[PDB]
Amino acid sequence: FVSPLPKDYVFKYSNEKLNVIEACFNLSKNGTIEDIMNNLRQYEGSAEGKAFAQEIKTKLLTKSPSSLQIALRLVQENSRDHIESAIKRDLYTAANMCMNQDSLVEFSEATKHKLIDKQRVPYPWTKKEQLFVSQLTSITSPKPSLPMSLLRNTSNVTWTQYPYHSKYQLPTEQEIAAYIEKRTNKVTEREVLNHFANVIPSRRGKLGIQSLCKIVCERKCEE
Amino acid sequence: IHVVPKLPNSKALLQNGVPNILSSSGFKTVWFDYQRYLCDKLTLATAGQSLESYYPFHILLKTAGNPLQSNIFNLASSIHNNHLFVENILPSAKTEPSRLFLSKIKDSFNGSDWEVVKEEMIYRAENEVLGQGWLFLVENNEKKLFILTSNNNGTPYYFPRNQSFDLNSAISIDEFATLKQMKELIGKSTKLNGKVQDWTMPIICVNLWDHAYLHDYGVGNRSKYVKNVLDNLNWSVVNNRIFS
Amino acid sequence: PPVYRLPPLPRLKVKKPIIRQEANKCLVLMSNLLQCWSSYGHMSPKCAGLVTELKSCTSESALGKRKSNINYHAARLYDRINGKPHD
Amino acid sequence: RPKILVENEIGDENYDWSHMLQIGRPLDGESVIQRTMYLIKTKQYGDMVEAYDHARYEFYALRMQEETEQQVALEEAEMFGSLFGVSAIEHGIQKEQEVLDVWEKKVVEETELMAA
Amino acid sequence: TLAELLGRSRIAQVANNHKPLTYTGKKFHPTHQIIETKPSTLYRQEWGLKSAIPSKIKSRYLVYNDLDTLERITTFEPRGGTQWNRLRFQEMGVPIVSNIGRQNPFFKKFNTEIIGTGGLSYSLPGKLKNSPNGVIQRTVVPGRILNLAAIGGFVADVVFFQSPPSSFNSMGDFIRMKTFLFEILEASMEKNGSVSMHARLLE
Amino acid sequence: ALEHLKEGAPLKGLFSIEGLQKAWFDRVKYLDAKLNDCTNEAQQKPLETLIHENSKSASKKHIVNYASSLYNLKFSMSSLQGCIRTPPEECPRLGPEALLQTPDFNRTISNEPLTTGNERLQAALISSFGSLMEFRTLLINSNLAISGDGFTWLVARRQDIEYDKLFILNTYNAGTPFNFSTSGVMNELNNQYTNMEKQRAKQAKTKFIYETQQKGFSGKEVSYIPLLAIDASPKTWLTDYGVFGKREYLERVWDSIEWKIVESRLPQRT
Amino acid sequence: PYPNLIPSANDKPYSSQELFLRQLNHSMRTAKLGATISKVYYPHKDIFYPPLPENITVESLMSAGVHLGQSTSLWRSSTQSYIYGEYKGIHIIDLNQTLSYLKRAAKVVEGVSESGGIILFLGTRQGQKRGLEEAAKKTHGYYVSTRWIPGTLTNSTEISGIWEKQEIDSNDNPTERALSPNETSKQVKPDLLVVLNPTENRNALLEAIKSRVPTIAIIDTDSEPSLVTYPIPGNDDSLRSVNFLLGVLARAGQRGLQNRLARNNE
Ligand SMILES: [Mg+2]
Repeated sequence: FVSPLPKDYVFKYSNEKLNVIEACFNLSKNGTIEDIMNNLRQYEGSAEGKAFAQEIKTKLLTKSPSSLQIALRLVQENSRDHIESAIKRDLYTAANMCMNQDSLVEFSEATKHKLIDKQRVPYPWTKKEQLFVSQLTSITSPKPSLPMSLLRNTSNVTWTQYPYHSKYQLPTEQEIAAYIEKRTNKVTEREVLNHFANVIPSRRGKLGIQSLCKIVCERKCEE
Repeated sequence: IHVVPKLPNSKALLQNGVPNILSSSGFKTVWFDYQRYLCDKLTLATAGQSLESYYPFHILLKTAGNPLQSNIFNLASSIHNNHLFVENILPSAKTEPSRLFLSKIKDSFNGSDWEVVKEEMIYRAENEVLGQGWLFLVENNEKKLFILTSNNNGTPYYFPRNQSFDLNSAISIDEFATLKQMKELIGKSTKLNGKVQDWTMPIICVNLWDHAYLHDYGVGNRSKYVKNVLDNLNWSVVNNRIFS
Repeated sequence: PPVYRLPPLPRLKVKKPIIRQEANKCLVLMSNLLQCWSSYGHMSPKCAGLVTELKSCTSESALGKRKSNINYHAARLYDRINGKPHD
Repeated sequence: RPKILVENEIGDENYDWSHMLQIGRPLDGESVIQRTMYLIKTKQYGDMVEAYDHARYEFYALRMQEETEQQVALEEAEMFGSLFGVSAIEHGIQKEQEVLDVWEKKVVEETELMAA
Repeated sequence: TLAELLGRSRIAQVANNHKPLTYTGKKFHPTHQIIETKPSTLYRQEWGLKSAIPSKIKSRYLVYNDLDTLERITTFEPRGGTQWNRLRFQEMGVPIVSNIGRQNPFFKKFNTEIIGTGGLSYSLPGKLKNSPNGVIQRTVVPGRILNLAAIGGFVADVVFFQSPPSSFNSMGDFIRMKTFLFEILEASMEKNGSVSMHARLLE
Repeated sequence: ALEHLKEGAPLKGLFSIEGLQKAWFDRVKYLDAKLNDCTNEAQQKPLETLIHENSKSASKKHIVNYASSLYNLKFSMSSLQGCIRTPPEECPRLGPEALLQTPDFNRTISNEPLTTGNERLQAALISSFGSLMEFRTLLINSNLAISGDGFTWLVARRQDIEYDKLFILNTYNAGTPFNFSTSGVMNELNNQYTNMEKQRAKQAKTKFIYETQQKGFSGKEVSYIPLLAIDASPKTWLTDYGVFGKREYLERVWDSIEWKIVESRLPQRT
Repeated sequence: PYPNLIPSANDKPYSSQELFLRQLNHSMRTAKLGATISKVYYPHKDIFYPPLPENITVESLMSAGVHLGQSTSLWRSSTQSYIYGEYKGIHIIDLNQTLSYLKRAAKVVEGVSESGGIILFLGTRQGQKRGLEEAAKKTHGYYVSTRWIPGTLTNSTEISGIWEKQEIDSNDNPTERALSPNETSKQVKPDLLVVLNPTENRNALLEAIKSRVPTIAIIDTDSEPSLVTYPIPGNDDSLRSVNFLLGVLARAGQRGLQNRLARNNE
């Protein structure tokens, strides 16, 4: 039941913009929102890409710092760990946000400003500083004060990565890179496209897969 | 829809033009704009007709005999002739003229030199065509070559549309007799369309329209331009379009 | 106008197809001669060439020279040309 | 004016009906109608009839220009010693002639039949 | 949507009519849209219609009424003579002008009547036509006399200085065989859409 | 030669400081020099008279052609004047989109003779062409069609110097607008050819056809008094307007015609 | 090349053959010169360069003429779900539906080709033969243009008795060993019957369902869609629309064949 994309279709995220995102948002073990902002500030390359980076820095500034930091803290941990534990962690941090003991996540007021009161104008914020790592952990972790538990499924199963997503969507850059490496141990773009668009039985008739592969090749590999 | 073909080293051409004969602007005027314009006109003429599918040369050959739809013929003729001219010009895609070609020339022009032949061609160009036109060095079913001038969009291929001399001005007795003979030959053809057989092939087309020279050489100096073109042309291409 | 649709038939065919060939030349000449002899008495020389022409025609045999595929087409195209509803 | 109905890629086209003369499409009543529809959409002419008239008037000028082009091209050809073996009217006459010849022999035979 | 595409598309563009393909009455202008193929498309029997068209048809042009009928055949006739009449008229180059003192309709609820000419001529009357021999004053056209004269796909009224007996009376009702030259004076167009030409017999 | 144009400052309407020179001053020089090279005489005299003298002659052909070229250009330029529109040096050159633009000649009308007197001329034009707009369309479209070296001519049918009816004709490379000088040359050549053949019907029929084409409604021959010329050659308009701006150029020319001169040229009617 | 060409003397003009060769050379090098013609339909190009099932759109189907159903008066109401509306006294086939069914059909064609099944392309109409043969060539498959003798599958031993059978690798190499007379006489049934005019050969369809063979058909607005396993709604009368669908199917089967060959090589 799919259909091809129109002939005027252009992939919104250009190559230079993707490259600058890669440069900025990739972080080490102890990365921060502040570090990201610094990276954005000091990026150098294409003029359009620089303008984009500036724009995204501006919109980060506009948004709340504490929430962004919390999200940053969550995401690395979630990437490391398995689904159920990640869900539990998310639930715990939501609970903490709801019942802020330390008073360091101005959430309910911000929601009122936005959802209840008025759509226009951003919230001014009343808390802007670099939270400590221990504090961040406490924010996104449980305690014996309140009992917490997810509702039991029929299939009470736990896994580190999705069992059925990878087959039935467009193939990640990482998978393409792995394939290229395997091929190496000549290689060319057309051959790669054929492999992805014909050989793989789950991804034979994927819609914009060849274009994606071409974009990936443009971005990463060289002649 | 008819669109202009991608020339080899196009970006380089755009930057420079052609080393000796045509400037960056002058080359744009003759090709990157004028050729495009011609193609657009041809498309407009032949959008919904059966002619849309055919190439310019094949369109011209189809159209040649028809008195009406002469506009289509003219456009098609121009497009083909202009691209032949550009092909002749191009630096690459140093090459000398072929030995076979030289031997053929010698056979044709009473054992004269190639420089002499060039000089005769430029003289013909100067004298024959007033206003616009084309200057071909052609080869016919008799293996000898000859010089063929055309007055605006006259094709070297099909002799009834050679468009070789202007009856707007006064003409000679010999020319008139030749015309009469041609007409007779045409009448002798005996087909429903009424189209004779002809096997004339162009070897060196030159563009005597103002779209080539006028920017660089001014309103005069068309002869000089023609000479320059003759001096610096793609010889490999010429050699390729010579042997049977 | 009033259209007339037939029912489903076993086989559309004309019982006898007429070719409609031209009438014989010799017969025509004979008729002309007869007409001439009605006038001008029995055998006057006004019809001198006509009799000769008739003789020339009817020298080898009494007549000089000696089918339309319409059924094959009807038979071919009946099933198409029907307005017979689907199966 | 003959019409080719065998479609070229319907997806490939991209006509701005700001004007009539599109590239892949020829000049015809269709183009007029498309122009009328465009006018209606844009509300330059709120009324449909007025938009139609406007489109018709745009078409007419283009047609006149086309007509002039061909005639002048023919004139040019005549001037510069081009030779057309069979003109359209001459062709038509020739076509008529064969039919007439066919008729004549048949008609004579029919008259002979009638006589006898 | 699909519906929009259908409305745009080349079969929707052909305006429908159920006029007779065989009309033995008076034909003053084209009845049906002429439809051509390319040679390639003809070779594989494709005309851009509902069905394939019979391989018996070798002409590139045709006329039709129904894409498909109850008889399981497209109602068509393989002929496009009307284009040739128009082309002949163009060749003749006699510009149609309204003999009544009126403005040219192409310059400046619905009127179904024919707007000026039906589009056989968008030529304007003021031009001359030069040639090698000179400026053509009198338009020379070959035609056939019927009894009126058939002149390049149009019947035309005729006039002359003296009625020539040698050509006429030698073959009284076989005048159609011999082609005579004509000088076309002018072409008027009446309300019914008939082109009323007027010629003059040359000898 | 002309007064209204000069080398330093061209017309504000049509041409530019360099483009005008390319169109006119250089061309004229080229032609005159060529004419001098051909003929030992340096006396200009009239051009028309020279053409009449040397017409119907293959030996004296080139000179005639050069005279025609010179005369036609001069005739074109005499008609022209200044304009309201901006110079092409300021404006941008038209691209491939110019081809697809609908012309406004059918609907719009501008710069008529009536606005600067010239009433009788306008009436004559109307009589000839039905209307002013119709005339304009006939003129401009014809000029566009020429596509090459040529000239569009508004003319008057000479039968005091009386005239019958106004007309318009195109003429190419170095063709004269006067019919009488070249009328029946082809027929004469045909006759000569027939004589030569005899020395060594269909031909008679062709001759008869030629004769009837040539001869008018009454008089032995016909001639045309030119009132307006408009050049069609790339030489003029390629410099300013580029390839695609021929129509624009023609429009500009039309806007900037001095109709008083045309009216003066127009003789009395019968 | 051209070993028997007797070339004319240098003093003499070109011979007829020599002239023809010169013309051919000109055509190859410099005839298709002046311009290039983008966006135009060549009939042959649909047979030799059909698009993949993915890249087909509704617009392409409409251009092909697949949307044009039989007629308003020749309506099998069994086919009601497939039809979009009526226009010009003709039912018009819903083309999104057509697309989805075509894709489904294309996938099954690919699958049987991959498995190494015998695909059989049946097309009794006049112009269909050449394109049918091309499709059959594309996948290592079979076709029928000259009429289907009733009982090729049901009564196989009588009809298809005296024709040569073969052996085949995991690749498509003849591996020419002698087939035993017992080994030869067994029926060789198709694993996909694909018809271009199911309304004209009901019989073939009936034997397929008796003989237990899945079948694909271009169901027009007068055809029974229940008579086949995988109906593609569309215009079976026009030659070019059929070719387009058929060519697509061939391409799908070709792909599957290529994949099978690749996995054999592996
Ligand atoms: Mg059917």
